[PDB]
Amino acid sequence: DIQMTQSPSSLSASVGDRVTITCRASQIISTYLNWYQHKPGKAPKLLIKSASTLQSGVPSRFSGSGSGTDFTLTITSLQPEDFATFYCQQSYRDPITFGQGTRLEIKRTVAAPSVFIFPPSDEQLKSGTASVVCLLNNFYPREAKVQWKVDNALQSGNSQESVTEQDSKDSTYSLSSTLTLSKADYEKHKVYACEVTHQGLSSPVTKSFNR
Amino acid sequence: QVQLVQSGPEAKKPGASVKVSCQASGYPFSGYYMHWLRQAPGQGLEWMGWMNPNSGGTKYAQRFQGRVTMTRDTSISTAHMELRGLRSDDTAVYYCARDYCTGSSCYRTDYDYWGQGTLVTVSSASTKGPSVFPLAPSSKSTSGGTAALGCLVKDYFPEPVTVSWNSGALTSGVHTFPAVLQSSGLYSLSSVVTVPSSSLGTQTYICNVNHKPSNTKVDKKVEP
Repeated sequence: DIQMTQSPSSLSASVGDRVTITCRASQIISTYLNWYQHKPGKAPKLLIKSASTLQSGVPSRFSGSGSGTDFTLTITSLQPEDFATFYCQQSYRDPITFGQGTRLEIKRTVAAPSVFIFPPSDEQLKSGTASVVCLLNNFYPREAKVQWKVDNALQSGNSQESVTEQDSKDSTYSLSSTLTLSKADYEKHKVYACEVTHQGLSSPVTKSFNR
Repeated sequence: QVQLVQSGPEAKKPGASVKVSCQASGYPFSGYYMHWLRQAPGQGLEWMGWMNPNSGGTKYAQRFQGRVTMTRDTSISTAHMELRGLRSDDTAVYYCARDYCTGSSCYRTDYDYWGQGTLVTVSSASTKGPSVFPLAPSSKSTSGGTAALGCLVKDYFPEPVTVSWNSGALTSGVHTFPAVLQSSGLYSLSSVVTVPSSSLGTQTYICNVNHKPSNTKVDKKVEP
């Protein structure tokens, strides 16, 4: 019954910057609040217990404050091993409830995507299906828009896209949009093009092939 | 020291039950309460209940009391959880966690150690093995001498599949994408790796795809 709201939903910051995130409780929880760090695919790690006390092994750059309803978590000199989704958790009254999360992103210099396009394999065409694949490689930020056009007729409702997690070395993203057709639909057209609109991209790049 | 190792990922049909386990190592298993939690996709964590491994007594959340059962096996130091009546809402990653304050002098509930997570997928689709297709390199050279090649793992169920390149001897510049659920009900992902275009044809590249629920391992060489 203790709803937990964190602000903001998601933020981006650089290495060495100080950032604060807030955590609001629906009712009074005095100091019965814990802060957790959660990288994707791995276990959550306890960072701050009793809303102000640092957990063993947690570096000194993490700090927490607050009592009652309003709580803050502060990281002072940001490091690349601190970027995760952060949760606050009440422990005053059952049921135990968490915040929705706060994705922490690494700001870096803006990087243009390397655009590659992949025709469907001949092994797939003998199976009667065709998947054309567009690859966007090593870009920042995460927002990029991909549009498929065949013979200058843009497609709609037949393409699915996925984006990787943020890389740990260069803090970049990679995106793969996959247009799926039948074999008769694939061998009916010639031009298969992939248009990319990215923030680090002056004119929209169109990569294409003719098979 | 302390580490909690959970069961592997499972996939159940709607209406059935799942028994997720979690094995404790590095501390006296009795005397620390074992809490079970879950995370719906893109929704944050939900708490489900805690189990006392010394008594077997439990307290489940009121939302889960008809459906969930948390049992112990004290000698192998393993906590179990059995959630019945599985719906499509119950597709989540499930976490076990140790309550430190039931073994120390604090009054909170602090989860200092967590398990690695267990993906439980509830869908009506049956298990189907993946079809692996090459993503052949072509006149694809940005950055100068920089080619891209890949492997498309299409139409499998359930997650996960593990992909590696040249038996794991190629980890640099590889991007394996998260699987996307389709309208058919089947998953598909792609794994790409960027290599210099000078090495095309001199070095042979093989992606190793393994799907443990379907007992499928296929190795296909990607060639220009």
